Amino acid sequence: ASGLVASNLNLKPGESLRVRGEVAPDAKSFVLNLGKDSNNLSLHFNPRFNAHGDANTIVSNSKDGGAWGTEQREAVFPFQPGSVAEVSITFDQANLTVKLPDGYEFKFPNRLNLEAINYMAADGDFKIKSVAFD
Amino acid sequence: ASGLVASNLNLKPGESLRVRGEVAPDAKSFVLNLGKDSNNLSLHFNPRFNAHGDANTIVSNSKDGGAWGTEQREAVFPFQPGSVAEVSITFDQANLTVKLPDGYEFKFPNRLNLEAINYMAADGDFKIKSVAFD
Ligand SMILES: OC[C@H]1O[C@@H](O[C@H]2[C@H](O)[C@@H](O)[C@H](O)O[C@@H]2CO)[C@H](O)[C@@H](O)[C@H]1O
Repeated sequence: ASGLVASNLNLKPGESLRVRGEVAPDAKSFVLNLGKDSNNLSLHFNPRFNAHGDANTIVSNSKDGGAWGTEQREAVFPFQPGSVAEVSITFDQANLTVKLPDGYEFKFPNRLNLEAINYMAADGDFKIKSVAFD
Repeated sequence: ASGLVASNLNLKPGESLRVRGEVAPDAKSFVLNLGKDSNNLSLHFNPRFNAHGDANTIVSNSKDGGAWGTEQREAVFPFQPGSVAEVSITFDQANLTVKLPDGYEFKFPNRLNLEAINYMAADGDFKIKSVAFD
């Protein structure tokens, strides 16, 4: 990926990942990917400030064998350009749980039926400051 | 080895990398590698409890183009199996500065003179719990 890439994570069901970073000042959006590898993603977390027709909307999706799944969009957008963003993601067998900066939480189905998350990657618009595992 | 592996870290001169991890309860030693890739390590940080003929000794080395350099041993050992340990690493063109769990810090020559440190890898005896950039 463009930003920080972490592998061999072996994040098991019930375990979580907390990521804090800085969103590019001139970023139309940023990405945090979680999955098995670059082509198999359980969660493509993509807050869009202004991209692909989306204005301030969180878009989430899966990627199987390189093929994008069906997108999911949220009703809140607790992110501000050129600022710090902290998200926590919990992996579980049925669903991944995402907790946002405003306290809002949502779930995304574990479509790939992964037994663990071994891959994480941020793009060029999200500069990671810290990553923690509980 | 089998621990967490990170790439595209983009650690720049003067920037601090804080790594906190769990030292395996049965560990005879553990490793934290930092550099460009598996064949080019600015720092092979290897605390040894009882391994390779050494006892409770911190051994550091570099690896350039695959070749191991001259090992450096520290005069203190603030580590123990089955416990959490945090180390901080910073660097300039001349040396890398490594700060240990108790506040003790030493310098290791920057033998590879990399523009930035982009790779990190822990072995099976050091379970990384957190990585932070300052
Ligand atoms: O699904 C994530 C994926 O979206 C791509 O953009 C989509 C867009 O979201 C959708 O509204 C449109 O119909 O198709 C586009 C092409 O897939 C992004 O380009 C890609 O980066 C991902 O973010």
